[PDB]
Amino acid sequence: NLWVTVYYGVPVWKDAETTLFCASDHNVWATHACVPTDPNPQEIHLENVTEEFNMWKNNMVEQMHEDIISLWDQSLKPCVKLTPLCVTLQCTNYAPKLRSMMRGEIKNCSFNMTTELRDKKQKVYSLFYRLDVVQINNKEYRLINCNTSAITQACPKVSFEPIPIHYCAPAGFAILKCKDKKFNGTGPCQNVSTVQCTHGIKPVVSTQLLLNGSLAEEEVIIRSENITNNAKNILVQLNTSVQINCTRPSNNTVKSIRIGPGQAFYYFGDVLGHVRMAHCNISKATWNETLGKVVKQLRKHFGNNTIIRFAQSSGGDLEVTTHSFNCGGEFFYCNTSGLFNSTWISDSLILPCWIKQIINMWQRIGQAMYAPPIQGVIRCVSNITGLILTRDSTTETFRPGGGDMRDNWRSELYKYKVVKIEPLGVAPTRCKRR
Amino acid sequence: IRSENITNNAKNILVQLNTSVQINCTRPSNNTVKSIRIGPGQAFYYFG
Amino acid sequence: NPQEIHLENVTEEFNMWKNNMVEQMHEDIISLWDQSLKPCVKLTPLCV
Amino acid sequence: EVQLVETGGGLVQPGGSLKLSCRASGYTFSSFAMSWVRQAPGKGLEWVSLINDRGGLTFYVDSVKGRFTISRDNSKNTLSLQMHSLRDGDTAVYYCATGGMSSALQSSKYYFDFWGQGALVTV
Amino acid sequence: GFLGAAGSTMGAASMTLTVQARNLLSGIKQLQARVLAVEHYLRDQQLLGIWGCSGKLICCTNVPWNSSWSNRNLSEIWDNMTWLQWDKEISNYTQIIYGLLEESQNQQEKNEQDLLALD
Amino acid sequence: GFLGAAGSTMGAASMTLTVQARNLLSGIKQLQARVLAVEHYLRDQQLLGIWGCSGKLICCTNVPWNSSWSNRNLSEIWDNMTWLQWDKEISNYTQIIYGLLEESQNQQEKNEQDLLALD
Amino acid sequence: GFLGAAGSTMGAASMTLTVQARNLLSGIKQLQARVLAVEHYLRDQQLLGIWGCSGKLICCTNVPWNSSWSNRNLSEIWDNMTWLQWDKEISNYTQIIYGLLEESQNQQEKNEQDLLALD
Ligand SMILES: *[C@@H]1O[C@H](CO)[C@@H](O[C@@H]2O[C@H](CO)[C@@H](O[C@@H]3O[C@H](CO)[C@@H](O)[C@H](O)[C@@H]3O)[C@H](O)[C@H]2NC(C)=O)[C@H](O)[C@H]1NC(C)=O
Ligand SMILES: *[C@@H]1O[C@H](CO)[C@@H](O[C@@H]2O[C@H](CO)[C@@H](O)[C@H](O)[C@H]2NC(C)=O)[C@H](O)[C@H]1NC(C)=O
Ligand SMILES: *[C@@H]1O[C@H](CO)[C@@H](O)[C@H](O)[C@H]1NC(C)=O
Ligand SMILES: *[C@@H]1O[C@H](CO)[C@@H](O)[C@H](O)[C@H]1NC(C)=O
Ligand SMILES: *[C@@H]1O[C@H](CO)[C@@H](O)[C@H](O)[C@H]1NC(C)=O
Ligand SMILES: *[C@@H]1O[C@H](CO)[C@@H](O)[C@H](O)[C@H]1NC(C)=O
Ligand SMILES: *[C@@H]1O[C@H](CO)[C@@H](O)[C@H](O)[C@H]1NC(C)=O
Ligand SMILES: *[C@@H]1O[C@H](CO)[C@@H](O)[C@H](O)[C@H]1NC(C)=O
Ligand SMILES: *[C@@H]1O[C@H](CO)[C@@H](O)[C@H](O)[C@H]1NC(C)=O
Ligand SMILES: *[C@@H]1O[C@H](CO)[C@@H](O)[C@H](O)[C@H]1NC(C)=O
Ligand SMILES: *[C@@H]1O[C@H](CO)[C@@H](O)[C@H](O)[C@H]1NC(C)=O
Ligand SMILES: *[C@@H]1O[C@H](CO)[C@@H](O)[C@H](O)[C@H]1NC(C)=O
Ligand SMILES: *[C@@H]1O[C@H](CO)[C@@H](O)[C@H](O)[C@H]1NC(C)=O
Ligand SMILES: *[C@@H]1O[C@H](CO)[C@@H](O)[C@H](O)[C@H]1NC(C)=O
Ligand SMILES: *[C@@H]1O[C@H](CO)[C@@H](O)[C@H](O)[C@H]1NC(C)=O
Ligand SMILES: *[C@@H]1O[C@H](CO)[C@@H](O)[C@H](O)[C@H]1NC(C)=O
Ligand SMILES: *[C@@H]1O[C@H](CO)[C@@H](O)[C@H](O)[C@H]1NC(C)=O
Ligand SMILES: *[C@@H]1O[C@H](CO)[C@@H](O)[C@H](O)[C@H]1NC(C)=O
Ligand SMILES: *[C@@H]1O[C@H](CO)[C@@H](O)[C@H](O)[C@H]1NC(C)=O
Ligand SMILES: *[C@@H]1O[C@H](CO)[C@@H](O)[C@H](O)[C@H]1NC(C)=O
Ligand SMILES: *[C@@H]1O[C@H](CO)[C@@H](O)[C@H](O)[C@H]1NC(C)=O
Ligand SMILES: *[C@@H]1O[C@H](CO)[C@@H](O)[C@H](O)[C@H]1NC(C)=O
Ligand SMILES: *[C@@H]1O[C@H](CO)[C@@H](O)[C@H](O)[C@H]1NC(C)=O
Repeated sequence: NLWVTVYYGVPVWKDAETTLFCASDHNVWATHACVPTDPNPQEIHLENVTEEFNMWKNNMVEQMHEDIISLWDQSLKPCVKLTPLCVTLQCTNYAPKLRSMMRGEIKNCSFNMTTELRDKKQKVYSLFYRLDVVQINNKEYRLINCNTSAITQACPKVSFEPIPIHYCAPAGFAILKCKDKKFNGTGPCQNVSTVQCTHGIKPVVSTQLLLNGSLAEEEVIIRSENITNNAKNILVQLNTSVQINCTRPSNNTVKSIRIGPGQAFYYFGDVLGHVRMAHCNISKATWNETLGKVVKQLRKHFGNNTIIRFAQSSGGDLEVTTHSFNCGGEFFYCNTSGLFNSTWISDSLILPCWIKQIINMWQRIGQAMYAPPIQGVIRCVSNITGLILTRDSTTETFRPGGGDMRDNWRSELYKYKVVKIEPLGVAPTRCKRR
Repeated sequence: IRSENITNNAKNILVQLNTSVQINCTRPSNNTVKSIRIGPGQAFYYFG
Repeated sequence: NPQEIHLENVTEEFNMWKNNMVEQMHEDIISLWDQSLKPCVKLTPLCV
Repeated sequence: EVQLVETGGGLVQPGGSLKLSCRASGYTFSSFAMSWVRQAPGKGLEWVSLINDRGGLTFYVDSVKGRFTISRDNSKNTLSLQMHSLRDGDTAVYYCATGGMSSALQSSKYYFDFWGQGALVTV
Repeated sequence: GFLGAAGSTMGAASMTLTVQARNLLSGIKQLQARVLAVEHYLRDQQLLGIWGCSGKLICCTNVPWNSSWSNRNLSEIWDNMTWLQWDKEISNYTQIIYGLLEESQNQQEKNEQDLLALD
Repeated sequence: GFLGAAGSTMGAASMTLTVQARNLLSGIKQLQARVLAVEHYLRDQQLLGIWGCSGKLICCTNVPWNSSWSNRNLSEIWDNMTWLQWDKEISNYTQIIYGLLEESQNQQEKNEQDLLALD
Repeated sequence: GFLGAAGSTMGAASMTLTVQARNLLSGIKQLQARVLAVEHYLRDQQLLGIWGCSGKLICCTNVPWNSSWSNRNLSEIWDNMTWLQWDKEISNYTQIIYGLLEESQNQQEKNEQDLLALD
């Protein structure tokens, strides 16, 4: 003899996909539309609540990807569009005074650029990296993108430095944070807590190696959608960071010319001192220990008596064959073949790096950006907090892979799930309406 | 036959048929289409 | 015929230099000006 | 086991006041409704008052609505009753009882599960 | 705290209804999210109003429990079960219950109108 | 008229509550303003609902006045004071009062549920 | 079904009020349409609240029928007339009725407050 009683405000929630708000504490990522963060955010532990998570079906990754691309494009829109730069270049090798086994990496290109008035042209001598030009057939060159896309110049006043971005639930929704140590990105999570916003996630854009991210609480964690499927990427989250010191040692001098009313073109003018190659320093012992830990964790899935071999990326665009990253305002492409070249059976390392000014990001074709050169010598120190690996028999072979930015977000968003609150419910009580 | 004002010559008359009339329309010439690049990322398609 | 209601015995402290209606009017006037100019001839060829 | 132990007064002149205090153990006090049931020395028993598990609701027999107040302190595991204007017809043994009501989300009671030993109130 | 009772029993969680009720309401994509959140909130409030529960968080009704929906004891539901488990167990019966609640309130409104019509 | 009672006493102004209640509700920037105005309105209606005042403009409650919040006489508040002055005097106590009102209604809802459970 | 009673008598149509009530709520141009639809819904709910009808679909009041608004018999209105015809016949009197309903509820709220003030 029980009756239906209606309850509103019950702690019941169903998985849902919604739009999250942006919050943050010139900069390409800083946005005036992001709400100031909570000076002391509340986190509520949900005792005795088990929630099934799946980081590869987490729609927060797709929103972050869309928001990062949208902010990038909005930043580039109010900037100089270098349409006049797709001209025939007449290039010679930079040829510095001293011999340096890097001849031809920097070219001294002469071209006729536009100016403030449409009846005059200005002869310009600019330095370009070898990777930014192709030969037409002094030799004639064109920019790599004049065949595919127009150049939008990034504004020199807007920094590319990643800043933390917090994603906050809209009212009616909640974000569940896993907090289950050694959680592998899928399955039941027993330490679930409710948060108003995510932690601060830096929009670090890199391939192969994950920089300035979160670290594992106790052990290296290997996460994959399907560990046996060779077409899926493996995200390795480290418990200890590996410090990487990357520099652009050449003292590049930046020059600027006016190309139209209100428009100026910034270009690599000269090199002071000697030409020196960009490079990254990784401690050899630390990396060797890091790989030993990764191999142990991989053996847990692939077999205690198998052989794990690391090798360089087999091919594709430089974006995916090298470790792409941006620090100091410059875009670096580091080989990494010295880090993944070993077979694991039952003082410092230096990585050569190339720098590019014409960057095609977010694997898009048709929208190229020109990164202005940064005056002086630049150096950055960052933490390697995770790896991206792919897999190709007793011996298994792993390669850096990478290139899909969604996986970089996944390495931070794997702990969060968005749920819709369903405040209505009914239950039988001994309670009859009058 | 539908019109806003049937007696007003300035208004159109819309005639809705109860049976359709089949119309077979063609461009019988075997036109060959060519394409040239006119700028970075831009191509012009023309009747070749 | 807009309504105006006198508030008898109400004293309110005003400050015209902290009045956010000025900033909105400034933004709206600039926005309308720019919207009006957008669909108009851009005289790029005149810088000769 | 479950035990209810009454503490209270003795002989009080007609028209005065007396308060009983009943301690309980062996069960969660806050999970059960409590009642007081009265038995005159030569009669059977009658219900006098009922209090909910939380203490918010109290019910009384019409003849005692203006004289008796029932209250409960769930932190002290104590059920007390206070009576004023003690009439000659109110002399009796007053028993604590556990049961008699439940708060909608529990199975029905409408009976008394546990009894104390009884305080004797005389006039 | 908000949803802190999610792992608690239905009885214990029924005492925190105002925490979630308060937290439910608390460019184009964000406006769509806010308008949709408001529409959802209003749909739930309208649905409570249709049932005669417009001002209550705990609203008792005149619809009996069929026992086919769930044949569990009150102690099994209120003391040994959470709201997430309960919601999962009867997720296939909420439209039947909602329909019965709407019909029952419509009958109640007609009965109240007729009782008020007695001079 | 709208806000015409703002300079009047609290008693006199309490008789015009429907004028302001009606007037409260009556591209991107304007949509944000309208959505926010709706969210504010709904927050106030939800808050009244939490207190059991969902359908009333003048709603009496079971929360006693502490006298620490204000030790003024009823004539001082209702005959010799305006709502703006009153709001200023207790602006530091409205969260305490709101919390007490929410707790009191939660207790009332549980008591009503238990009273309805008596066969 | 939604509006299926539109051609039915007022009596028959009064039994389907929840169908339309549920259906009423169910880039820039669409957001404006949705925000306006919400504002209209809330204006109607606020207006019912002002009259003391916040939780009812059929709400009886204390305002007498003047007979100048319509001198028809109850059978003529409820059995021989539809809601569209009725709405047309009194379209010139709805503001008078709404004003009287608001005044009557304001008087009722003051009377309830004074009755609750009797110790
Ligand atoms: C990972 O995080 C570290 C630390 O936040 C990043 O290194 C930092 O990068 C910024 C921007 O390049 C440096 O600021 C610069 O400092 C020089 C100092 O002379 C100044 O001239 C510049 O104008 C600018 O202020 C900052 O010092 C540097 N910190 C350290 C410790 O090196 C790193 O870049 C991040 N990794 C990635 C991939 O973004
Ligand atoms: C790019 O090449 C031009 C031409 O070879 C360089 O300009 C010459 O610089 C030398 C420096 O000793 C002068 O003697 C010549 O008279 C210059 N000729 C012209 C036409 O300018 C220019 O310096 C080179 N750019 C860089 C950065 O090395
Ligand atoms: C620039 O234009 C002149 C003609 O005015 C031409 O002779 C010269 O070769 C051009 N320079 C380059 C680098 O194409
Ligand atoms: C030019 O673009 C085509 C596709 O449009 C591409 O296949 C080709 O490789 C590009 N040229 C160079 C030198 O990369
Ligand atoms: C859940 O959190 C508690 C906190 O003390 C911890 O002891 C427990 O190990 C956590 N669960 C898992 C699976 O780690
Ligand atoms: C790198 O890790 C160390 C570990 O203590 C931390 O102190 C440092 O701030 C980290 N740096 C970055 C850029 O995350
Ligand atoms: C990191 O993880 C390895 C296992 O992969 C473990 O042996 C090591 O102690 C851990 N170190 C820290 C600092 O957590
Ligand atoms: C992650 O853990 C779950 C635990 O149920 C397991 O089923 C799944 O296969 C694991 N995946 C990987 C890549 O280790
Ligand atoms: C995972 O990959 C294996 C092949 O290695 C395939 O047979 C299996 O169906 C895949 N499972 C999923 C869930 O993708
Ligand atoms: C780079 O060259 C500039 C030239 O003015 C000089 O001031 C600066 O100190 C140099 N920096 C380094 C690191 O050589
Ligand atoms: C990076 O630079 C700092 C500067 O003090 C140095 O202490 C650290 O050892 C360097 N790391 C590597 C891997 O070279
Ligand atoms: C370190 O390098 C040596 C090189 O011989 C290798 O044998 C060893 O497995 C590596 N890892 C550790 C943890 O020593
Ligand atoms: C691999 O070694 C670990 C060491 O603890 C052991 O627990 C695990 O069962 C071993 N697996 C196999 C397949 O031998
Ligand atoms: C990295 O260095 C090795 C050295 O043999 C070379 O074969 C490889 O092509 C280099 N990687 C890239 C991307 O150039
Ligand atoms: C359409 O029908 C109506 C019927 O009232 C008639 O008044 C009107 O003139 C007609 N129009 C045409 C164009 O036939
Ligand atoms: C229709 O047209 C006639 C002229 O043919 C004109 O006299 C009449 O007023 C028009 N009526 C309307 C409604 O336009
Ligand atoms: C049109 O010409 C093309 C030329 O390759 C031929 O393949 C095609 O069949 C021709 N179609 C007709 C309808 O003549
Ligand atoms: C979780 O379960 C334990 C079981 O001992 C219980 O004591 C605790 O109250 C539960 N937590 C909540 C929030 O109900
Ligand atoms: C209970 O549900 C079953 C299945 O829908 C139905 O056949 C039965 O008539 C229902 N009983 C009551 C009393 O509603
Ligand atoms: C304003 O104050 C005067 C004082 O004489 C009073 O008569 C009048 O009613 C007040 N106005 C209002 C709107 O209450
Ligand atoms: C009145 O307020 C004071 C200060 O907050 C507090 O100490 C006191 O207990 C309150 N009294 C009541 C009856 O709420
Ligand atoms: C329409 O009118 C007919 C008249 O015979 C009546 O029988 C029927 O019920 C009416 N329809 C509705 C929906 O009321
Ligand atoms: C009825 O309406 C008329 C016209 O507005 C008005 O003069 C009359 O006083 C009204 N009677 C009542 C009782 O409201």
